[PDB]
Amino acid sequence: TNTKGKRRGTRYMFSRPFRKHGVVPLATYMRIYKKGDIVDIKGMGTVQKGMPHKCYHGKTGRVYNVTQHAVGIVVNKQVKGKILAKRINVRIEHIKHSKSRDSFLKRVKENDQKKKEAKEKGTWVQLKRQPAPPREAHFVRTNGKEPELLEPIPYEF
Amino acid sequence: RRPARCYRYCKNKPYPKSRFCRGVPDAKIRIFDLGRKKAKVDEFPLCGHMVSDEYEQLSSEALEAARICANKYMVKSCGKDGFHIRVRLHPFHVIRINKMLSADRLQTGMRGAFGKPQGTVARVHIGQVIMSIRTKLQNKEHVIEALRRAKFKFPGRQKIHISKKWGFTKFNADEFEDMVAEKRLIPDGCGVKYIPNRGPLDKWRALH
Amino acid sequence: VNVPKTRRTFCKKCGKHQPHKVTQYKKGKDSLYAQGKRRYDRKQSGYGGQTKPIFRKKAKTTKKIVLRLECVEPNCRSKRMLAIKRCKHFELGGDKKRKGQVIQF
RNA sequence: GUCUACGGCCAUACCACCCUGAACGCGCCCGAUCUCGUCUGAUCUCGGAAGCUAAGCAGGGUCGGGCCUGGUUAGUACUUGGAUGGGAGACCGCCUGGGAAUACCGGGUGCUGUAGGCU
RNA sequence: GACCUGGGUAUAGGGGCGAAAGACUAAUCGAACCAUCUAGUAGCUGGUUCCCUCCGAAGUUUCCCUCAGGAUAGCUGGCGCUCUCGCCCACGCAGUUUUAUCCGGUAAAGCGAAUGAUUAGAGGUCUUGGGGCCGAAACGAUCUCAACCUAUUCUCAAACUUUAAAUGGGUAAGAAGCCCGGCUCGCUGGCGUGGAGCCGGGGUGGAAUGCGAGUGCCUAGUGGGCCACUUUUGGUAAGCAGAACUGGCGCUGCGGGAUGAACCGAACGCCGGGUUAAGGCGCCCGAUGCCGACGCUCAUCAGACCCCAGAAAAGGUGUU
RNA sequence: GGCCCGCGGCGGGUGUUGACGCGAUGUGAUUUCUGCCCAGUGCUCUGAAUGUCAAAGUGAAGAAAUUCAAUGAAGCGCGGGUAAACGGCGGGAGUAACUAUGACUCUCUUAAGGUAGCCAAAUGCCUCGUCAUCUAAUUAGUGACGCGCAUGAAUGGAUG
RNA sequence: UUGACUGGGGCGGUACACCUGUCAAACGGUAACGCAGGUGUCCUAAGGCGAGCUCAGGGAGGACAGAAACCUCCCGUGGAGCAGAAGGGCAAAAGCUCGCUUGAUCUUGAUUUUCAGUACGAAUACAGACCGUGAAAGCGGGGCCUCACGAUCCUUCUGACCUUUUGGGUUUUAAGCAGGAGGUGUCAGAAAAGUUACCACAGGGAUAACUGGCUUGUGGCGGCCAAGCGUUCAUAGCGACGUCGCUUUUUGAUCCUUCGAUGUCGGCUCUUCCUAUCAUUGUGAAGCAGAAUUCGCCAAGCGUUGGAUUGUUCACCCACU
RNA sequence: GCCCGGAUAGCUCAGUCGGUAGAGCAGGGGAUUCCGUAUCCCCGUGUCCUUGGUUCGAUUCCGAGUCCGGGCACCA
RNA sequence: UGCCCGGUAGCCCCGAAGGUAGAGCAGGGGAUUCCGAAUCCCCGUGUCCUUGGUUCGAUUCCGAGUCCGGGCACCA
RNA sequence: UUACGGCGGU
Ligand SMILES: [Mg+2]
Ligand SMILES: [Mg+2]
Ligand SMILES: [Mg+2]
Ligand SMILES: [Mg+2]
Ligand SMILES: [Mg+2]
Ligand SMILES: [Mg+2]
Ligand SMILES: [Mg+2]
Ligand SMILES: [Mg+2]
Ligand SMILES: [Mg+2]
Ligand SMILES: [Zn+2]
Repeated sequence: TNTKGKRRGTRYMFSRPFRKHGVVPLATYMRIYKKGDIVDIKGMGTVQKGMPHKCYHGKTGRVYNVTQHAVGIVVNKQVKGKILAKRINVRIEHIKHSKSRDSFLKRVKENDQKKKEAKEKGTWVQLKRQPAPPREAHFVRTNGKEPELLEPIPYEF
Repeated sequence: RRPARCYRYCKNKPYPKSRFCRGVPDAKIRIFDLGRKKAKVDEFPLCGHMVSDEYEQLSSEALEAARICANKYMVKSCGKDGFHIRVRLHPFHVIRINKMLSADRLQTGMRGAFGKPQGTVARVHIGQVIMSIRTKLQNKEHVIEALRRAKFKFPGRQKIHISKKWGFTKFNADEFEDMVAEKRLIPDGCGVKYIPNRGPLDKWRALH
Repeated sequence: VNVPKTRRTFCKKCGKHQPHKVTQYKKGKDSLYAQGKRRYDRKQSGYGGQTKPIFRKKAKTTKKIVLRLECVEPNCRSKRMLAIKRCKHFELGGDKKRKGQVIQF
């Protein structure tokens, strides 16, 4: 029916976006991937040698293996009724650093040190984050003028 | 040719004449402007549109009978070369025919059911103009009656709307003469070429 | 497909790259007294007729041509096999083509 | 205040035309005996240092064209969920939450890394 | 008379006999009858015997001479087991939101942006294609259609696209985390470099809400599905064929839709009192037998309540 | 000996028979004709003319199993015959002094290209063919016609 | 013994193994005998590396020379090429030309894709040899990527100074071990012609041939608009180009009911119903003088025949009315 | 009432190599012969079916309409 | 699956084994005849299905590698 | 051995 081919539904997603064709920027290769670095997968279209599949494009995994030109990444794949820890070799052009934990890594760094500021100063700063609370009972001011009377416009085509 | 009840309401995704179709006959409309096409902008100030009320398909063949019905009427009172009729929507949607019994069950059943091209229709949206004529301001009542006779050849519902613009342009007719006068608009035939104040200054020296 | 008369490849008997003679392989004489021929000749004997399937519904028109690589350096004399993706027309030493012809069909 | 060598981000850096360029540099340049390469010392390679900022290059300019950024367009077009809503239908309005795109208008026009020299 | 018949006689089952019809062969013949092998085989029909309690499906994946069937995974039940809460913090998890951070090319929009279609005029001129003349003849001299270009303008695209939503998808939101000290390496290599590993030490309150989890074995039934929102393919359409998401029916009674598989409420142990939902309240038929409010409408075919069971264009000095 | 039966026998049937016989087919009285094709399929016949072709036997190599070579029965292949054997009997080009047609000429396929007769027949789709006749009226009937989907010569043709 | 799929089966086709764009509803997945196509190859270079170069096109020039030869300059973001079907990719390049080469070699595992999370096939990242190229970094273990292929059993060849050939030795032979090939296109892989009107059995409304039901293309019957027809004059009567419905007396589409059976064409016979009215009753309008006709209205009360041909419904003809 | 090739002078017909519209019958005019037959030669006659597209080039290629003939034909 | 044969001018066919490419047909011309018809002669017409190989050059001579047409064998 | 034709009227 449906031609179960590798690289099948990627008429658009294995393409360079627009006016970013040509040869690749070189700081793509001067990235440092250690074990446990959380990386996400976005397969390009210029390098043919190590593009993953159309199931990992847009997903995020974690580096378990580092070699000369590629990186082993352990991702989760939704197959029918269970998800599977799967491990793929992907060349280094197709990935980047996930910034999803990098806004967690600030608030473990500036949270551990602000904890020990309350031990020298003596308070209960409550360093845990809260959601957006309901708005405070504030006070609006119509100083000078009076409010504007608006009304719905008539219908004209 | 089947009735237009069969080929009405926009059901299929649009299927135009391309290298994938390759078997489509010609549309019965081939000319689209039929008044005095050569006129300038100030020669016909007002215009009057007919505007669709519903989202349907008008056939290429119905647009033929409508513009003949309006060009015939407006040479009778407004006279030959005293108007400029323009039919605005163009037929690009190719309808298909499942031409069976080509009295027998013998050809197929519904087996190979994708049909052959049979005509062209124009998909029209709610609020989209179909025809548009422009005349003198003295001939305003003949605009409505020409569009009134034309709407009996269309399915569905259409309303006739006397516009707020200057002819077939996009600028309002109240301040058109106020603003073509000094510099901002130049007339090029039956249209208006808006000039901004942001080009090279050399063409501003070419103006004045 | 044109693959030449000589070829420098790896031979396992010494463990080097060194040249070879490459020729087309043929299937060889189907010998009697093999185990599945000694079995087939006693099963097919007697009454009963044809006793194992004779295949007739042939579909492929080519064969994977294989080459025998004979190691050329003396006192080795060690052969092997190597395959190529299948082809219809198989030349061995036929005049390496130049890219400046005047083809003229 | 700039340049050279090597770079990063890859048009706010491009393209067309036009003005200016102290000093070091980069170039144009002047030559084929060797190295080398050609139909051709044009290119490439090699020896120079009489000239010249003419060009490239660098700065600036253009109611410039692109590009970048923001207004309008527009709470519009679409859309999540909802109704024993409307309508013969096609479609529409409301409730609940999100929410664009062009024309049109304006503002911008390379930023910096390491090493070295002029000023 | 190639006549009709009695009795005797011969021909016996893949055989007989036939002026031929596959006729006849003991009411049996396109292969007799009788007994046996034999309770022959059947992916196909029909049937399959007491009660109560508790849990509770599937019509989909892949392979098969597979398509009326099986093997396989899913869904199911039974058996447990490992533990957690019993009495300034849950080990953990989630068909959820938030906080960030990625991903995507559909709706829309766009084509005075590329590809592909497409209408109209304007302006300009190298020209040829063709006309108009000064004329033996002279790219000596003067116009028109076209073509070409330039700036605009009308209309589009499942297999076009700069731009680009809503819904959606992934990850992260701590003790397996953070920091420090040292030492192994045959890997890497200007370098007490780099990276892994190992040992030791230091500080636990790290979004909202809800909830007890983890784990193994054995395993039946199922493998024809059907309907409705919304999204969509073929078709003129279909109570038509085929998908997507969710809910239902099948397996499910009850109240309302007169009637009913699927609509609207709502899910069920056996009762008493109270209240409601959807829907109603002339009389069948419980409830307006309210001194209900405001209008619209007269039909010689009135109208009358989701799905749902009857109507369009057009028209009316009928009334509002 | 031919044609047959038969598990078996030189056992039986035709056969107490002998070519005016027995056995096997086809067509179907009489009268009258039975045209053309041996390529195909059969059948048949012949010469160490000859390709392919099994065992057994012959020769070689070998320790032997074995291997190899040579030689060559019928059959098929090759050549002839045969259609009262099964069957087949289409096209295409030129060509007559009106057009039309083709007595004539020449080709292909594959051997030959439907002769004499007969027909909308129990065989003709179109078709209720056309014309005549019969009836007031005829998809009927009969008689004619004849590039006859797809007539035709012991598949017997036409008669009577 | 006589494949399967199949809007019944047959004929056809391959939707039976595989690839591209779409469908597909912005992760992935997703159907139809849905759309547009392709595949059973080809290549010692079209593989590998390195170097140099720039393409399609257009302009302006140059003996013949012209739309098309070659030479030169300029512009030229890919508008060309990359074997081929498409899509993606590519510019001191993955293209074009040249110079060396065989990494299209040897070997163990891991992983991805299809997926049951099995296999083949294809692919990816390594690791260990041995090589090629380049000044070198590097790149290379086939084709720029997405397709281009195949189990067990058997055969055959190759490999080690290998194991077993049964009481022990020697030698042929035979069997093993490891991996290439000889295939199963119905492509997870049986060894395969019909016919049955003489037929039979087990079934199936999962499945055709009737009626019915939904639908109404097609048939039939109407409405609207009105350029023209009608001497004049759109509308007495018509009416093109359109366009909106109705009906289920036609034909189809469908496959819901019926296969442990609903007796299947036509004629005869007889009854009742419908109106979309041929006649008759009462009317209105004409391009209605009369007569004869036509178009409408209330209207189904009452009538709507006799025959030749044909099984015919239908058709056609004679005659009455 | 579905499909395959054709639309061309008075007719009829081939070729319309992507570059002309040319055989031939009918008429015209000659020549021929004592005169005619036949003959032989020359002249006439092409929207190359209609429109749109593809190059100093299309009747010719590509496919739209119209027309003309020639045809796929199940069990029930 | 190996054995056994055959491959040409524009179409059939001669040989041919070590020494040249030849009967007929068709085309184009002559000649013959008072003239046609028949007839006779001449031209033009050839990598022999294509890659090699000793001798002495070479389609052959030679058997090989190749493609068209035909042989009797049969285990995935 | 092969040798077939010769427009009409004058
Ligand atoms: Mg030199
Ligand atoms: Mg030199
Ligand atoms: Mg120089
Ligand atoms: Mg300078
Ligand atoms: Mg300067
Ligand atoms: Mg500047
Ligand atoms: Mg600007
Ligand atoms: Mg919604
Ligand atoms: Mg609801
Ligand atoms: Zn060796």
